Amino acid sequence: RFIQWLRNWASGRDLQAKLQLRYQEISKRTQPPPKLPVGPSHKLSNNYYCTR
Amino acid sequence: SNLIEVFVDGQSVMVEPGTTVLQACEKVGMQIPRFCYHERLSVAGNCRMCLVEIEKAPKVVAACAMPVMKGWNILTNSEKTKKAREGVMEFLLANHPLDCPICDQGGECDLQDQSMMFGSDRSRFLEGKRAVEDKNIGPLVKTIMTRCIQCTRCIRFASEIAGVDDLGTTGRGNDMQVGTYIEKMFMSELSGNIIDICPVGALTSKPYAFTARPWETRKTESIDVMDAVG
Ligand code: SF4
Ligand code: SF4
Ligand code: FES
Repeated sequence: RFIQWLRNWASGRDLQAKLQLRYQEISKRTQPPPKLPVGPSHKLSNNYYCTR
Repeated sequence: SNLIEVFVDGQSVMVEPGTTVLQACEKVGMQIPRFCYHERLSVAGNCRMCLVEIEKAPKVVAACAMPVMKGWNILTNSEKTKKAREGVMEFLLANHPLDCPICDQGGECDLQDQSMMFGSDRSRFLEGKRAVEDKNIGPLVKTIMTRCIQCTRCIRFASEIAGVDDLGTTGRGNDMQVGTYIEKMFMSELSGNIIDICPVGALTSKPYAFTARPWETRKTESIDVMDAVG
């Protein structure tokens, strides 16, 4: 349209990096339930005080 | 004269010939953990928490009930003593329920000021936790006999200073209990003064029961006047 290219003659032409993320391709939600790994020598039979 | 220099962590001190390892190590400004012991009581040893690795010996002894021979090296912090003070205070922290939101000695129990400093980090038990029942004795001693880590400290007090022969030990092995077999009440002079001696919050005060936690008070010393001895 004719109001479009006047934005494209002024200050270059971007058309994609809008100042809103309000449109699509903003991350909406995330589904899965989380579970945390328990790693750093939390286990037994060697993990043992007076060493740490 | 009448002394032995014992190198407590390689440092000389002269005790009487016939004192204890506990009083020797407490003389030089140290604390070994104390469960089955009291100065104002007799001496037993059935908690087995004080365990020091004595030098020139493969074994470990307990500092409650043994004399001190010619001058040893009482190696307090070792790489084996901490394999013992971790060791004993992992068992007795298992067969015990999850109280202290509601345990009325919740700011001063000796499973709570030993368990940060000494001992382990997590648990591996992982199910069990026997649960005995309680009773009532008098209208002064709020009574949860579940917790009751059987340190035999209230028990000897019946044979000690308060001469009322009332309590005993009922049971064998894992299942023993502390309370009176029959439902005889226990009340005389000094009868409310057991709830200081019980080192965990298994015994507590009946009127005080659910009021406030002990980190909010302001301790100010004074004297009571209801008798002539002060
Ligand atoms: S009242 Fe509890 S802590 Fe005190 S001596 Fe008896 S069993 Fe041990
Ligand atoms: S008496 Fe000791 S073990 Fe019992 S709830 Fe209080 S701190 Fe925990
Ligand atoms: S502290 Fe009483 S026996 Fe070790």
